[PDB]
Amino acid sequence: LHKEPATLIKAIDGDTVKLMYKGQPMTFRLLLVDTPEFNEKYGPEASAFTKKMVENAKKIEVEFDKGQRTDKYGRGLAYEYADGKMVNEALVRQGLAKVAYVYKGNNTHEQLLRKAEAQAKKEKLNIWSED
Repeated sequence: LHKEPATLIKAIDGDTVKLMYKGQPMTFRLLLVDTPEFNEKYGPEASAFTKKMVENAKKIEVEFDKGQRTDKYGRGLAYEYADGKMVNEALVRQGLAKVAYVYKGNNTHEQLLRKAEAQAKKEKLNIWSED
């Protein structure tokens, strides 16, 4: 896999963001993560997390996996990096998202995400606070 340049157009919510990619404005859906919707418990937190992380990042990068690059809605499917830090992993580590089911072979960072998740769960962070 390889990281590619992208530019923030607009933060959306926990697992989606509007970015410019190769000159085209696109909606990207974060691979392997499921964040609560905005008007759902932990949704405002998840949205504020990604917003802050991406809005203050000098360099935004997109890394497509080995599987399907776009879903049925035309959204780009990738691992998003803000100044070298993976947004997907950062969310799961904070207990603001759970690892999602693999979508069409995009599973390269599945173990890494599961490890970020396990630690969040062990620390009873946010979504895991009722375990």
